[PDB]
Amino acid sequence: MIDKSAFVHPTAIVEEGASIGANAHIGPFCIVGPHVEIGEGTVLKSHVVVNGHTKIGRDNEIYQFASIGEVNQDLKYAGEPTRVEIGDRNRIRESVTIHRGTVQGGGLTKVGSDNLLMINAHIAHDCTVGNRCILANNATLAGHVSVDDFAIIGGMTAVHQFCIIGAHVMVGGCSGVAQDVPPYVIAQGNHATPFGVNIEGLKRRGFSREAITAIRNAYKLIYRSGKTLDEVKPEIAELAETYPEVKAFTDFFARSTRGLIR
Amino acid sequence: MIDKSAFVHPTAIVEEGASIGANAHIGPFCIVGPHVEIGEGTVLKSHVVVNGHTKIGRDNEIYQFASIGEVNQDLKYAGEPTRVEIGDRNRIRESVTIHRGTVQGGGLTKVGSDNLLMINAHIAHDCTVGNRCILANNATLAGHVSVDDFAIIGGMTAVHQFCIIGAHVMVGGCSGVAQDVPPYVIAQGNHATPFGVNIEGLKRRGFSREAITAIRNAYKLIYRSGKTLDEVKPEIAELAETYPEVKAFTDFFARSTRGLIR
Amino acid sequence: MIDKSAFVHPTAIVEEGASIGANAHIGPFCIVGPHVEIGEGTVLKSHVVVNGHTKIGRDNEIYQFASIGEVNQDLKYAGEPTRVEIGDRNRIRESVTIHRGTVQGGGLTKVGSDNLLMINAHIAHDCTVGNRCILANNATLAGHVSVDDFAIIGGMTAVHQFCIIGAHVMVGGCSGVAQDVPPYVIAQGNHATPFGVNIEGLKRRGFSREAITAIRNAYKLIYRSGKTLDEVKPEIAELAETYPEVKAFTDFFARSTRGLIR
Amino acid sequence: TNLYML
Amino acid sequence: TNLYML
Amino acid sequence: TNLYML
Repeated sequence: MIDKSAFVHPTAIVEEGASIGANAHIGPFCIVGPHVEIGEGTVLKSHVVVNGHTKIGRDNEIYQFASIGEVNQDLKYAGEPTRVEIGDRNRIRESVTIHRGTVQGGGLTKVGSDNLLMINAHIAHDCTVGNRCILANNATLAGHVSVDDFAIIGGMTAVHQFCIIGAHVMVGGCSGVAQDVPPYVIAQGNHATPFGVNIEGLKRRGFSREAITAIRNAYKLIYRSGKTLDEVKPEIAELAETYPEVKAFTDFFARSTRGLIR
Repeated sequence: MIDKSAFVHPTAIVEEGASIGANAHIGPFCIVGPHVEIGEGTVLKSHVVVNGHTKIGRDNEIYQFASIGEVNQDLKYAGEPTRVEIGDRNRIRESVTIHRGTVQGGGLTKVGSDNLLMINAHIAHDCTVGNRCILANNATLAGHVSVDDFAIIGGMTAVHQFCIIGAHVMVGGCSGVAQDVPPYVIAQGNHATPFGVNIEGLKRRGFSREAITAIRNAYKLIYRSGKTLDEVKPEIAELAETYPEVKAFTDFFARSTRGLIR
Repeated sequence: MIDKSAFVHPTAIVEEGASIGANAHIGPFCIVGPHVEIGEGTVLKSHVVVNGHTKIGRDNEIYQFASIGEVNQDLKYAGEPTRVEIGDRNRIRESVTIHRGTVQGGGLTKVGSDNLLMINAHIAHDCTVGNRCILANNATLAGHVSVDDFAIIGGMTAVHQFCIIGAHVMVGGCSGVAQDVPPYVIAQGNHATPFGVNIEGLKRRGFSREAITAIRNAYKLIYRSGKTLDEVKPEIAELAETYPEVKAFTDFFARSTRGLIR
Repeated sequence: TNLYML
Repeated sequence: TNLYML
Repeated sequence: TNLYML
């Protein structure tokens, strides 16, 4: 159903069954599929295609030539009714593509809230993007990629399938990420390697002096101690008993499947 | 002429002279030029521009914001009636661009069948793409490039003008190809260098144990023997008398103009 | 006002207040904002969005899925009435994005004349592009970037915020520019480093033998003398008293804020 | 989406 | 546009 | 299309 306070441009095509929330705006030449839900205050500027089983939250700004909920590029995908979920207050820029999940990959592509997805950013099938992330121009996530809260993917950077980009990570522009990136790490290059803790990011996001020091100590245990990851895992958990921000490493290790960038 | 069984959306603009085949589907806000031929069962999802002297085969799926047959980016091009040919069962994804040929380059851009051209892949003037190829997101072919059968171009990879990508090649993502890539080779980097035979690709495509071994032996003659290409050409032809798959090297050498990646 | 000799497609939306010049052509499904001025003979092929306080000159060719004058991607931008200026005879290809300025950055994004902006080239807020430039496919300029006359930015190349690309520069494809590039220089890599003078470019643009030699001598003073830039600045100015083409280095040094690529 | 990163 | 080049 | 690869 289309809320009486929603605006639907006369040139837009909203298929019967679509749900458009209060004060939403569907701009000229937009196409909205019958299984789409558009939340309150969300704006589709113009020339936007939204289809598939897709739920979009509130106060999103979706710019021209974006494709949200489209059939993914997985050669195994065969038209199964997979899904996309997008949260609130995202800025989804020109030509961004967000594709639906695969049955084999869990059936869902998810994007959280307050993200900025710059021109031609790509979110493949079965990806999970958290909150307050930034994908810079042409940043490309392959299938099944996780981008955790506050992580930044630089311009023209690709992330290999199944890789996890930890919370508060900064991946430099013109990079290729082939393994998992622990939280709070700066990564750069092709293949991307670690270049210390994202100190400026942590400072700006209210992390204490003591928390940043403990995170640097955890980074040193992983990358500078010369010990294996298995030897270092209880050392990091021990450190986390005093500085809870260090628990993000433990949580990340349990999810990691591709090894760590080194 | 528009076949009586073709669907043309009322918002689509199909110019008089265009030929639309049986059970084809021209989606909303598509533009089809007067010199375009769209084969039986081909679908233009929405917001697709097809123009120029362009022939598209059967059962193609062309996604929103794609531009097929458009004026090329060659500064020497001056509006001459050059062409595009696209075969059957291709999946041409969002924002892909396929440009018409140049008179100087032979007048034709050609794409075969069963290809997957991922988001924002670019096929410049006078390119020739074979069958069962994959161009990953943002893969960019400069003018006069050849991409032979089953070749894979990774994400964000550029191929320099006039270069040939041999059959069954795999070019890694985030690469720059500046010279010719012999068939069956893995290439990666900027400028791309060879990293052995694409064994997994050959296995998956039904090549015998004996054929893969002979191809590896031919690779060793080119890259590990320490001999010049001229010394090695009769050695490869000799090997091909027993293993016909090795003839692909001989055929490639005759077409090669940029030297080999090394 | 819309000139009586301008063509406005019946599906195009030109908002009251827009100014469309004599013999201009607004193609199907284009959107033209109320603060836009389109000069005489300029063509918007189809599916073009032009908005913001934007002035476009004469005989421009703007291709489908381009976005000109749109809200920039600066997180500090808040809807202030900033501007875009585009000169004459530019070829602005499919999916190019040109964003409006920021108050903090000077309020203006400017593009000169006779440029070629290839598919998906990006001109961020507060950029200044001169005349006769080329931005190849996916070339991306971050905020506040200057691209001086005749400069060429290769395919998939990114230019870091505030950087200056000097006149007659050639930046190789698949590069990352993190510092200022002096005029007449070839730059390549990530981060881009200098690889001599753009001799072929200078030859083709009518520079004399004596001018090219003096420019090479100035290049040697900066990069091969082993002296600091401060020691070399009066040496370059001295050289410019005889060969006026060398003055471009002096003018560039006064504008440079990011240091030089080395 | 497979970016074929090696 | 911030491309986060380091 | 010239990608200006050197």
